[PDB]
Amino acid sequence: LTKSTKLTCLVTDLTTYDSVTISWTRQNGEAVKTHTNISESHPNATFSAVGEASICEDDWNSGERFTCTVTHTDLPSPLKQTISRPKGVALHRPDVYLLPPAREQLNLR
Amino acid sequence: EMNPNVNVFVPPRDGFKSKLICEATNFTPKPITVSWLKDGKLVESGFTTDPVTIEQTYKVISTLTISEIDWLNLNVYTCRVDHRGLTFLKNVSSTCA
Amino acid sequence: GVAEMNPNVNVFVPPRDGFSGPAPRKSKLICEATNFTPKPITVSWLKDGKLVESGFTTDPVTIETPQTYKVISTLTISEIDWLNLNVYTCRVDHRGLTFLKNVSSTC
Repeated sequence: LTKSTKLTCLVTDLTTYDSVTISWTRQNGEAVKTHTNISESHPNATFSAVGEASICEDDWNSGERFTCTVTHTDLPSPLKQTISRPKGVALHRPDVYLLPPAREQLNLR
Repeated sequence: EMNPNVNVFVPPRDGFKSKLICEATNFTPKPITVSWLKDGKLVESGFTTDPVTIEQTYKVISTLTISEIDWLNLNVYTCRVDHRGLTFLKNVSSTCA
Repeated sequence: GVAEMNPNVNVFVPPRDGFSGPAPRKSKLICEATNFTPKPITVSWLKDGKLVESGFTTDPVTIETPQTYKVISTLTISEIDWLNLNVYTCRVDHRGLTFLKNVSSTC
């Protein structure tokens, strides 16, 4: 719809610190382009960070393994989050049904 | 001829950029070479070596400039000391990271 | 016989594997002040509120546009004291101003 096939990993409830960078690594370990538009802290004393990257349409449909690594001071071990399209699934045509409200609901006006 | 001791200091656990200090003590003769490594890669800039002072024993200190984010990202820093044809490598990391 | 700046206090501590030698193992603590003026400065070490009067060596102040100076101090510490969650504080006195920095092994 928008030709904006980007993927991001969001971190919440972490401490409101600085010097945070989110780098995306593929299955071969090669690096990708960086990102911009770093968000700010929230009034609830919770930091928010977003890591943006640009991938190709063919790469996503090829089932490549993409991993997002978090670099936070509190966590001693950088967690790994794997995002990939599950291949081998069939395609079905969605059926859209519209249910009008019942006559028992249009009583209180 | 005594092998120099290799010690690397780390920033405090509860916060401080920062600097890395590698100290070689109780070595002879006075001339000595000290370098720095980053994840097994040679460092080309960002490090300085102070003049060797007299503590007969000598003392040499080196300073490496590092960033706050890279230090806690589990990067490998190794201090290389060459003395009398021998090379010493010490690997350090953050205890809390 | 141009500017005056407050001293900066930085404390260096050994890592988890920074202890060696015969038991009990010992290490060193480094407290350094940089970009401070005027030159005179007082360096003292505090251990759980107790002043340390031995086992410390402070290097002479050396020169690193406002004039700048640097000072390096080394204090010998024991592994047993470090494992007891003892807090080490570097005391800096500069032109009547006192700056204290607290470090510990706790994360």
